[PDB]
Amino acid sequence: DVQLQESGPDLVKPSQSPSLTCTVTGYSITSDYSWHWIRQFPGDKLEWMGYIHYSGSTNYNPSLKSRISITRDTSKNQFFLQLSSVTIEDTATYYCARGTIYEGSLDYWGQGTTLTVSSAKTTPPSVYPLAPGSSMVTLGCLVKGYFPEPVTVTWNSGSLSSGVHTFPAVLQSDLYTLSSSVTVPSSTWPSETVTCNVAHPASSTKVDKKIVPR
Amino acid sequence: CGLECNFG
Amino acid sequence: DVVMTQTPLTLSVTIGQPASISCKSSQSLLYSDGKTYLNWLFQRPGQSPKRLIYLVSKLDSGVPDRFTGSGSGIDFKLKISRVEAEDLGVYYCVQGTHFPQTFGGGTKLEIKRADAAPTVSIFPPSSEQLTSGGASVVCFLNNFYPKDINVKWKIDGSERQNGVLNSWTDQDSKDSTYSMSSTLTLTKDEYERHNSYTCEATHKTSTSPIVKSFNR
Repeated sequence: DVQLQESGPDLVKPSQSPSLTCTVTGYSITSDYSWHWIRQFPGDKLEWMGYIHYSGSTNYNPSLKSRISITRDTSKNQFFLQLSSVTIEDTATYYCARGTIYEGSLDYWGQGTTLTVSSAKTTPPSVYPLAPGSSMVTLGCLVKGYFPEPVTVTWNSGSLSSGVHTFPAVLQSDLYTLSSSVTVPSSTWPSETVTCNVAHPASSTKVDKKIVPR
Repeated sequence: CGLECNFG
Repeated sequence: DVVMTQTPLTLSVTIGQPASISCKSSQSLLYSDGKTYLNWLFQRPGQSPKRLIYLVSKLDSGVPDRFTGSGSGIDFKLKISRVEAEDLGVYYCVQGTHFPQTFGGGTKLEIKRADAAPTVSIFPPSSEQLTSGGASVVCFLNNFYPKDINVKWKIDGSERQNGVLNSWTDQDSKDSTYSMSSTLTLTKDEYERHNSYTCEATHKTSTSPIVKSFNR
């Protein structure tokens, strides 16, 4: 078939000018179609950015006419998206696509690349235990103030997955914070040891926090 | 312009 | 830019039942060449998009016949005869007629489930956190349906508004439920200034809020 793969930097600092690459295999970017870029913001809002025609012609979204540019390399069979003087609002998942003028649509999509824009420094998380005061018992784990993503949260080194609810990270002051809960039998708590396992490979940190009754 | 400025 | 309005925002469906997503445009999508360039896009969470329909009603290669598209001028409609698990995700109506190319907001397609009351768990800030000078109270709202929910933080019987941050899970692959995490972050100075901390959740399962508290 025809497939498209996106590549580039995951993380970029504001006011910089990064570039994404779309590698295409199974068809020549020089024969017929148009070749597009689309971004998906948080909230999953999608915006068409522009395209490079098989002839080499380009056209962009009027709201991005001057801030961006699209180029191509015929020898490598690749096309590029050039961001310029980037901001944190440019944080999105960037997709490349093939487009038909006959069908007026994008027929093939790539598995996009997430490009996050932040000035925050690589900081490891603080790991906090959550225990109740006074049937089933729910314990918790708070990972506070880490950058960048991802974080791996595990319960009992990988032994518990049945009651585990791990929540998406939310932004504090330029820093990420996620929660995880685990619901267990009262016969196993505090009778047996329950440990929250946290890893943040970006800062190269592994923290284990055993929950203790209050 | 429409369709052509979208794919043309 | 032609605005594309989808109806509804979220759609609840029992497996095997029919469903309909409507799309309305601010301008007619009929082009001067006599064609209407409206397309339907499908996407699962974490997965990339995929074209489902193009030109109003033409199905893509692997698309099952259970999907049908219709409409003209400004009104368009995607219908599923019977919904399978492989259909769960968000659907977008996308137009290619006018410059620039625009997408609809999206319609969330979720499984219809029996009403579920949230399991509420409240947690005082850890001793370890207080040693840093920071203090955050965590309230867990687990296993509830539907996802329509409002949490309220109450300090000594008064509403707290600033410093609260919320996080939602997607629908569970197992029991088709939702879960929510709510945190209230303050300073140690402020946390030790008050005695009773409560989180109040408002759901459809009860006309009265579900209150979970702790005193210092």
